[PDB]
Amino acid sequence: SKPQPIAAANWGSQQSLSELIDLFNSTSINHDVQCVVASTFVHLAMTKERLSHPKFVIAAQNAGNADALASLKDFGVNWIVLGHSERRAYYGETNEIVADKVAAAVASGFMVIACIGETLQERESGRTAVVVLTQIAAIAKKLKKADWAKVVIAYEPVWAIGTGKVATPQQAQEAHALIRSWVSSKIGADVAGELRILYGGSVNGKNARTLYQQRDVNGFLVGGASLKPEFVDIIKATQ
Repeated sequence: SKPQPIAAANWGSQQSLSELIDLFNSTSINHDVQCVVASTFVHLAMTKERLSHPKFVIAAQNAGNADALASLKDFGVNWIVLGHSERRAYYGETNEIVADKVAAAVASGFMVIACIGETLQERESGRTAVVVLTQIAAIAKKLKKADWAKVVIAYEPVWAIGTGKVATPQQAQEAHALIRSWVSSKIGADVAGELRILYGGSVNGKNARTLYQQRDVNGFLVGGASLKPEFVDIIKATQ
């Protein structure tokens, strides 16, 4: 069966966010699911002061240095989201760097959402499987078996990010499927079966269910629509 799903909001005005948090807080969630609200640093005091929902957690984005990591810890932040797939694509950030990162946070005890995926160009040239595998491997290279307990994987192809071009459930299932097998084989079928692999890129409340019905999809990583109330529709889709 599927491990516990995750629905992450990947973060406007304080006002607007507050109305969201109000909305969230008021929501009834009748299932085991873990909600997360990733945001820039600056919004941490607030979200943390307002978010009340038992099923929700807060997390930061892209936290690096040993120091950052310490204060987040010392601020009550326990989760992180590393948007590698985008950094790689726009700025040419290496797979080596996100790996030291995961490694480092994992060691500090954070829960880590690592974002991986391919560019339009790789997608076209049939370079997907390679690119992706290569990304997960670099990561793998720095973790001990037990470290996987704190790791979440987010399949987020550059091309579906803020485009409105959402992978089909097929494409999604396929990459999710590909990542899982690599883990299974190279790490363990235990690790694998308990791994959460989330889909990210143009997810919406209209499209979410079908993506979730897919066998290797365990939830979503939500940008845009996580700023609308429709995000709730997406939380509910995780059943």
